[PDB]
Amino acid sequence: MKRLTYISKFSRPLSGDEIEAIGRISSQKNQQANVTGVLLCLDGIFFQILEGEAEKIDRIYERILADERHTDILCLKSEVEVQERMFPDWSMQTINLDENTDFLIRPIKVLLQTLTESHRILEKYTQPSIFKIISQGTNPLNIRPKAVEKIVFFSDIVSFSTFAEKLPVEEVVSVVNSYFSVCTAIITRQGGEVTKFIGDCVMAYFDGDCADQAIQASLDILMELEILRNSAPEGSPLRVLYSGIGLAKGKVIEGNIGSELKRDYTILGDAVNVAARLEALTRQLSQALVFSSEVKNSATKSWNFIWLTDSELKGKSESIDIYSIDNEMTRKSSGGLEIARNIGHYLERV
Amino acid sequence: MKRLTYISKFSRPLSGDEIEAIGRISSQKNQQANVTGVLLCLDGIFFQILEGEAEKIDRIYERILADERHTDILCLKSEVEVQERMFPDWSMQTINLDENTDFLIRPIKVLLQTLTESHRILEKYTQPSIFKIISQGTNPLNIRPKAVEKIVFFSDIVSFSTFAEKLPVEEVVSVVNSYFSVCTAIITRQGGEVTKFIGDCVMAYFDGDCADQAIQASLDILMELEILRNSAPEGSPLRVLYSGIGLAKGKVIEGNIGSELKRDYTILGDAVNVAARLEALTRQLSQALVFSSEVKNSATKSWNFIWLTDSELKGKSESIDIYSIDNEMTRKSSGGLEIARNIGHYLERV
Ligand SMILES: Cc1cc2nc3c(=O)[nH]c(=O)nc-3n(C[C@H](O)[C@H](O)[C@H](O)COP(=O)(O)O)c2cc1C
Ligand SMILES: Cc1cc2nc3c(=O)[nH]c(=O)nc-3n(C[C@H](O)[C@H](O)[C@H](O)COP(=O)(O)O)c2cc1C
Repeated sequence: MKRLTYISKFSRPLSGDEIEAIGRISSQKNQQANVTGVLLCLDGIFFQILEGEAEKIDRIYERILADERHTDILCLKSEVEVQERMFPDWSMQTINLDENTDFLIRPIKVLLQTLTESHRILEKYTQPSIFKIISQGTNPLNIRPKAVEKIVFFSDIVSFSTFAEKLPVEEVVSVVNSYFSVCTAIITRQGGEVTKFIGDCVMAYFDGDCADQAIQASLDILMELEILRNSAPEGSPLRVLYSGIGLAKGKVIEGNIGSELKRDYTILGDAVNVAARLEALTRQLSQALVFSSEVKNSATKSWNFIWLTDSELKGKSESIDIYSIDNEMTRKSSGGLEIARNIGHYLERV
Repeated sequence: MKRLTYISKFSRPLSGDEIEAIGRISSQKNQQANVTGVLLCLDGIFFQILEGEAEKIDRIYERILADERHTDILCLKSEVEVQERMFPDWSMQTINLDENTDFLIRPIKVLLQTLTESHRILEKYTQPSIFKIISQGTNPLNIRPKAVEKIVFFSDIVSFSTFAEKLPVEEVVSVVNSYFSVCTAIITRQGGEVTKFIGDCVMAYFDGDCADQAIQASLDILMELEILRNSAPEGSPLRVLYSGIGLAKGKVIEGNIGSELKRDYTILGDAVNVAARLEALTRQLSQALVFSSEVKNSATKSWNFIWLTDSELKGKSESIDIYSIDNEMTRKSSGGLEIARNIGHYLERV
């Protein structure tokens, strides 16, 4: 059997009518599916444990995930090898702690709420991969390191130092966070993982057989930033927000890396350095998107590849053939590298 | 008034004798201090809320922090402007959920435990600064960005690519994590903050008037790594673990930086780039510790400074005078840069 524990937030205030309507329908449908567990609600927060056959649990959770009556749904625990139920006589008992006034309940209710609020804070500072791993039924702390082929993605804001020199601190942070949000949304949708931000740089990766998705993600980012630039208000710093992007491919180490008290689930390897070094060359090469021949050859779609140069850095003493893709979007984005050389006056005036 | 909520783990199994001994003494001392609240215990976990006058709360918490009967003590919430108690008739009521069997308690007990276990996982992936901010009574999500003078620290492992080429993946990760742990312990003790790991690199910062502590932290790291190298088993990769370090000083932006779902409380600015670029020069300059004249002049202690070079990168088109400190430890660590040029055979044989 499978047992799923999640928490969620009310999308909007819910009356007593609606709360017991949820319990009513949930209990009837879980009875049919031989699913048991408990649904708790407290100050506009839901907690639910559900247990039963994995296929039935997944289909129920799928409906729960689509229910517009709550949001911020976060699976805290997925157990996929359960052989004894924890709540057998209870298709879906519902408990409302708001209407509860019992003696020892008052301190436990406060603790539940404070734990949940603290957990919601830490979620905002936690890599998305950690919650994905948890939702697959794995404790991330017990993942052992492995060598894995990845496509590594590195991007940054062109002429970012001009933004920091010219704009108030709150506007600098607004620009960087807008950029990070654009990149993160598209990378994640294309099946990649944003693993680190450093300064105004994004580091991300894709499965090693997903060069096509990494390339498409990169082109979509350039496309989204074009929409952002040309839709921004007159005088907005967003009108001169341009990105450089570099991709590389290689065997890296994936796992928990860090100090005793603080680690990241992330990657380590030469392809990280290569992606960052390629991304740095975007200005010299006058191309917003650059990538290695290994990425080029790994792709299976008929992209309009253009050879740029044979270049070296390192280290390992081997030259690297560097490519881009030639289309209207990359030409426009590459012209943006030139525009961004002289945005100081424009930014001085926001 | 102040109200403090924390969680902790039993250091070792505790009997019923010891649990109520804690409640007994806690209630008597809190009665004296006019402190109220509740202490809960569940499967070897403590939860406590304490409220009263700030000075009395801090002294009680100080004793609690030193009590060897629990560990992993983590403050989840500090409220410093409380004007109404939450548990007035209760100097220190103790509730034991293990011995509890009530009806609606069983699901809430399970939820408490699952929330706590999940919270303990996220703690391991959370920057230390976030818990410090929380313990000072501030929600980190509501900190606005500010310009601040910092000393920025950047360090990495010399010839790290050789480690990755020669060692099994689990040993590579063991080495990097050992290094990260050494740096993080010393930086934190010296009043700095480790804010980011990237590859085998540590990025950290200190208050802008703390160049002396940043320099001392750097020298202590070199000292600790010497002890690590010369105490490691025969053939251990740790015997050839060397670091480079660079320090810079400048006005940076500090705040919440990232995407909508994932941010870091960290810094952004030119001094981050300068520290990393200086750290990269350690090999060319044959010096394990390098820093800018701005760091040198900001220090007030009579360090044995040595001028190394007048160098440029960027960007901003200004040359930077680069210094180190000349003592036995830096000379030994700098000779290690040379040794690390040719550790491939040594590492091939572990
Ligand atoms: C907090 C919450 C918990 C829910 N729990 C369950 C559940 O345990 N089982 C279930 O079948 N539906 C549950 N639902 C409702 C589903 O989202 C959905 O409304 C219903 O199952 C779909 O019924 P349908 O087959 O007509 O589409 C829950 C909804 C909410 C808001
Ligand atoms: C889980 C736990 C909770 C505690 N809570 C309190 C408390 O609320 N108030 C208190 O005075 N001591 C509390 N203590 C005990 C203190 O750590 C310490 O033993 C005692 O207060 C010191 O007494 P002293 O003045 O003789 O040094 C707690 C201990 C543990 C393990």
